[PDB]
Amino acid sequence: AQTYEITYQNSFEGKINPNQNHIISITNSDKTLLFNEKIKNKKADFPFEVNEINRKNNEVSQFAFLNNNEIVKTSDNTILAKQEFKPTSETGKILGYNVKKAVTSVNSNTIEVWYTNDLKVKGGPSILGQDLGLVLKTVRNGSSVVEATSVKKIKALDDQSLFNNITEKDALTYKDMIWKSRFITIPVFENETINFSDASKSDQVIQRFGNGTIILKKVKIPEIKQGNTIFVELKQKSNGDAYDRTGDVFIIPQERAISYYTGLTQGVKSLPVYQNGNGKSYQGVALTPDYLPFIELMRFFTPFGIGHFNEKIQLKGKNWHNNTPYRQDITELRPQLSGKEILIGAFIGNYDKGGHQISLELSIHPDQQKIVNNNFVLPVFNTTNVMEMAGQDYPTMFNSDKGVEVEFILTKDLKNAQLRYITTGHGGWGAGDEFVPKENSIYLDGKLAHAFTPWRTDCGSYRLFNPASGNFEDGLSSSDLSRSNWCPGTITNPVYINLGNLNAGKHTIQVKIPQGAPEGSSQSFWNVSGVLLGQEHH
Repeated sequence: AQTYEITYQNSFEGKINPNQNHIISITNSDKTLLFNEKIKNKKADFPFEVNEINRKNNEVSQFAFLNNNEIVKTSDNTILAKQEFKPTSETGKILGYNVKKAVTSVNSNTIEVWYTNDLKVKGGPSILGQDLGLVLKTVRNGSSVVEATSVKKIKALDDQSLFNNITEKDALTYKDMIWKSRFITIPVFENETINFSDASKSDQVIQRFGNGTIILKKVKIPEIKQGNTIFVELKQKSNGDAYDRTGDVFIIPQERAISYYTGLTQGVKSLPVYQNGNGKSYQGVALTPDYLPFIELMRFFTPFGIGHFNEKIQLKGKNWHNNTPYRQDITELRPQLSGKEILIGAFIGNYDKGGHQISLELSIHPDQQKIVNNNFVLPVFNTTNVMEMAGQDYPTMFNSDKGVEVEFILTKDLKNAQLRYITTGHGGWGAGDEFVPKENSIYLDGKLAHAFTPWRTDCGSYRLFNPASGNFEDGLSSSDLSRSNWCPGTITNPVYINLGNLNAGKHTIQVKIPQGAPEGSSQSFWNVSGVLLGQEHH
């Protein structure tokens, strides 16, 4: 068995790549090995794959190198048989050897494969056409070319030096484990129930507040560098609660003397009282010289009892989904997260013993994006009462004209400042602010900065997420109705309001909303948060 070594070269419409990692195919009548220069000279960055074909039984074995210790593999002897090739009369020479063209289609792609049977060994730059013979050239869609440069004779196929802990996996797991190695994942919660119960108590790992309605954890986040992206994935499913609850994944900033955590532990008494002149008072809503309101990573809304009520509520031609996914890009929040031992939590406003069930993850990805370039993060206000079942009043402050006014002070100048603004209107009846548009007005240093009327008109698209949605006499379901900037089973996007450049010193910011009057004991209220972003100087 003469062992041969074939080096390949990648072209794209003529453009030969300069510093390309040449594909290499070592091969003989028994085995064949597919890899490349960097993998050969141990210069390859993890993760990286290597293929081997045993010609005695066409068993294609893929080996994935995840890190310095662990390798995983998956085998299959049915790959080469499943490759359908149409033959053609076209022939020629590549590096002296006689070749024959053959054609195939992989998912609407036309692949031409030029192979030689001269050396009575098989090989190629990819899995494609391995059974035909020794593939010296492949052409994908006419444009992408992978042609062989040289074909040398070598001593022996020896892959022992390449390996010296292999674990055999199935195909799906093999692909998955490679994927998970490309980025950083930060588990937070897994199948944790969010409740309303007297029996709901905290434990060594997780802290629970508001009768199980609030979940909380201390997690360590690595130093994440400028350029990388960040996401927050949350999966949700009902465990008894049939209702249309307002959820919120949040973060407590303990940068100053008081924090929202002080509120959770010692009660809402310890939080600063905000007063509007409207007669009521509110807790932990605004920033003070030595207090910061919590930051909302992702404000979301549960559908009407997904999962739990699927078998119970049966409507013709409606296959309910099993759970609700949510992820939001939170790259803008890098500075508060990076290299931090931050307190993450989850809230779902709830009055049920069974309640909901949650699975929360963060993910950091190695990008070099230069679109979101903010250096600074400052939580200014947050009216949403996560402590709904813990003393905190509902945000009914917009009743008055002053609304939410916040004096804050910047120590350094701030470029391309903007406000991360999340808004949702509430009041669950026809004349309530859940179903009535109201113009939100944001003022900066007294001048009107931005005014818009938040209103979503697409809630009907998420019907199959809401099995327990109340059906009305007019033919509509509750989950179909247009609302003040939220739908059941979906995230509400922050609006990024441009504030231009801000000088150091005192700055005031104000939010005014024409809040609707209460009907019975029912009140209209506005869950509203604001976070200041920008690029510091000096």
